[PDB]
Amino acid sequence: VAGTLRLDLAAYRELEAFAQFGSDLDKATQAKLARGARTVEVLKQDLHQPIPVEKQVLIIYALTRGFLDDIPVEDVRRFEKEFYLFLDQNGQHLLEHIRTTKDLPNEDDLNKAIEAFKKTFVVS
Amino acid sequence: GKHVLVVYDDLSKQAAAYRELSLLLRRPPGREAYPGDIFYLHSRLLERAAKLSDAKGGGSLTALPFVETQAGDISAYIPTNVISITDGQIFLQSDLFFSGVRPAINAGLSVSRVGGAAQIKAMKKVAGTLRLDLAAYRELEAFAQFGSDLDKATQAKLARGARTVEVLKQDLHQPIPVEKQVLIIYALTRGFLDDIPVEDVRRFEKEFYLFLDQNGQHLLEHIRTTKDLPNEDDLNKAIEAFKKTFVVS
Amino acid sequence: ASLRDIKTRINATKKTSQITKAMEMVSTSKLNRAEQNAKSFVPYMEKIQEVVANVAL
Amino acid sequence: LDAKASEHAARMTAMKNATDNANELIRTLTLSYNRARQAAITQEITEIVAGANAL
Amino acid sequence: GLTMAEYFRDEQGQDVLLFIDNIFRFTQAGSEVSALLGRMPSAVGYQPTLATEMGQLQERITSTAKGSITSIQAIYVPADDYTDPAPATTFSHLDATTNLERKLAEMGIYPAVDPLASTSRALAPEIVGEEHYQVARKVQQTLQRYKELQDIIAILGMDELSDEDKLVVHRARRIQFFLSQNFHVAEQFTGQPGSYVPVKETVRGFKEILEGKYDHLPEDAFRLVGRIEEVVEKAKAMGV
Amino acid sequence: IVIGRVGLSFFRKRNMPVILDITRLPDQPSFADIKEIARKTVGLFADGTFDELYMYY
Repeated sequence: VAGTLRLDLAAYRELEAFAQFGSDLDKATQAKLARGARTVEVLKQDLHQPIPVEKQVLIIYALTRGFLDDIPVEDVRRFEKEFYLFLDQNGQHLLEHIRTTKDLPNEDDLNKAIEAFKKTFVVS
Repeated sequence: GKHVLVVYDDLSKQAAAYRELSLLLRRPPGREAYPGDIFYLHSRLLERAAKLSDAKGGGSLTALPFVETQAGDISAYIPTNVISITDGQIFLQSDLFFSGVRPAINAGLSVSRVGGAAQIKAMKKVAGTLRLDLAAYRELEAFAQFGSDLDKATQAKLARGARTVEVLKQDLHQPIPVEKQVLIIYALTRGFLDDIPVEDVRRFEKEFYLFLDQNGQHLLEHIRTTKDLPNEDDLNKAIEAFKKTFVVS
Repeated sequence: ASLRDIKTRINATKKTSQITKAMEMVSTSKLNRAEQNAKSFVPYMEKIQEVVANVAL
Repeated sequence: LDAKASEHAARMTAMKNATDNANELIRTLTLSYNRARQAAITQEITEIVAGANAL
Repeated sequence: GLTMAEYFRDEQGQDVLLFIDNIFRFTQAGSEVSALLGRMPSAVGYQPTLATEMGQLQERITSTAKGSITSIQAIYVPADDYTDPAPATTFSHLDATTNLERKLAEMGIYPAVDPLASTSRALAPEIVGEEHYQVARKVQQTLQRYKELQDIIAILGMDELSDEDKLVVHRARRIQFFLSQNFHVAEQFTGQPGSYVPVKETVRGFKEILEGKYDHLPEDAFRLVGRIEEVVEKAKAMGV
Repeated sequence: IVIGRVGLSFFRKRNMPVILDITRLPDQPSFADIKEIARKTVGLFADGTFDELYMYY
């Protein structure tokens, strides 16, 4: 997932001048800016709050696969925190699979978990 | 118990001579080959100007050191050292000099740390409005030359600011008495110069000085005797009387 | 000049360059769309020109 | 319609000319900056060595 | 002076206010005597023992179990160059830092404290409170965002901007002017007596400004006011 | 008759009379954008107020 994250951040670091210009609809650059803003919001972290790698992988997967697109930028950190709280409650099998095999879990099961959490999440 | 004024015409030349003699005495060099105590030299020189207490006789000594810069680089070693010592500085700029502003005091950068305490009542009263009127005009155009649009109040800021620049101009070897200075600055800051054109402000000032010399002697006497402003109404009427007979062109 | 002054000038010029590049990239697309609008206008102008040239005489 | 097309084309051309001028100015200023940096380093090291060997 | 203060710190267990004037002069004199003492020069003409002397002086000004010494020190920055060795070395010893800017000074804003460069390790949610932390961070973010818009405005004018950054700049000007204050010792300079503002009212006023309760007030009414009622009083006195 | 703010400001800086004007327009105007101004311009010739019309662009 790191390669896709790097590409998404590199696309957004340029075109920063285009924030004000072309505020109207555009087919490509609007999506790049929207993805980059959420990537920047995801990469933020609080002081003395280390995160396990099995949760880092899952949140980066959720960001890169497009599950954060329909969520406002202001709600991204709350979404991440509530997703972490949801993970150790329900996706214990996914977390254990990641911890034991050092590999991504099954794609369909991960997708089902993500939409199941998104149904519960409340957009503000 | 007397009062003295002392002018040091180039402390940069003094520092260069000190560096020369120090290098000839084989003392190790510092920054730009200057000796280590180059700051101490000027601090020792300039700390001897003071205003003595009443117990010491009440005498005073005033110092006006000069420093010459290279292409306006006030960040150099000697200019920085001297700036850090004195109680203020006056910046003269070639850009202002060639644009017609003579003398070329840069009002945005010139500062006096003894401000107000070194002025009479009338000067303190009028310079407060003068400073704001100049600062607003300068900061209006500092951001941009024109801007997207200008208000009628902004046009007024730009007209009276230009008139202040016209008033502050002066020629060589013609000092003006403090009472005439306060009277002309009053006439400006109270809005009597709005109708007078920018190209006629200076001639207005000269003929105004002549008018006060001929007729407004009592106001000058009151100012020079009480150090405070005369009656508002009498001064307003005198300014209006002069403006009645002044000829626009 | 001094190093700090030159560095500040470089930074300001770089910001100006980026702003102008963005404006140019926007204007190119706007011109491309205006050309299509002008193309779309053509047939109505043609028909009205023909009908006027006929009737007005 | 011609007026709008001309306006957009004129904006495009003026902006690209401005960008080219800015790039040329950046190049020249960078050259000046490098020269000043080299001169500063040389002067500093020369002064340090002179002070060191003056002892 | 430090020796006089340490007696009150240790032998009596008092709380001592140690006001030290320009630290830079101590280092400057140390460098002045260095060449005659026979020592080799350093990078910018300073003495080789700059950091050692600085630390030996500064480490004695500390709070212990017997008592606490709090020290406020003015530090000269030569020619506004913050990379100078003496100010650069002084940073390691400080808990809170206040930076003064000539740009703010010339614009007419006093105390001219830089709102972004100034730092303090006491600005934490568990130290000052979550509301205070939120207000401070929001003010800093608003000012930083406004600083960015100035580059665009200087070329394209204000009209080209949208209607949310319009509000951003319109409130950032108010915040920047409200950060000013009239001092008691500035009365000799301005003729206006100073004011004392408690931190609770400071936070309340800044939060209200951020929420837009006084958005209709004129911009110039916020200069040198103090409390949040005083800007309303000034606006009343000068029209709105 | 002026279209756009720049020409309006240029003429108002001098002392030339302006009868009608429109300032803010879409970058891609549609058929009904300047219908009123065009109709009024035609009407000013219709009621004999004008002798002839010249357009510059």
